Amino acid sequence: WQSYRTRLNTLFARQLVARATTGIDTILSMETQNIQEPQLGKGFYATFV
Amino acid sequence: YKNASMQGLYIFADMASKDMTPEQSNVYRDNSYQQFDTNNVRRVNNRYA
Repeated sequence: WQSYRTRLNTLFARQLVARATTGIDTILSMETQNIQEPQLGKGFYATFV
Repeated sequence: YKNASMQGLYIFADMASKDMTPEQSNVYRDNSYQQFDTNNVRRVNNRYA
């Protein structure tokens, strides 16, 4: 609505199921939380320090 | 088993694995032998520290 955009869906629910299937430590680890989603629209990522 | 070729992998709590590089598989080989089975015997393995 402005420069603000937000994500309405997830494309990796299947991966989460697949990981829960093999144990608690898979689903709750850090790698799980790094499953990536595509960027929402024209734009880019940048790092600010 | 002294200077034998061995294969192996690491299995992590996250049910995923990495191959052992031979440089390391040789270390476990040297430190843990006498746990390996031979013909006509069966050995009880133990933890590796």
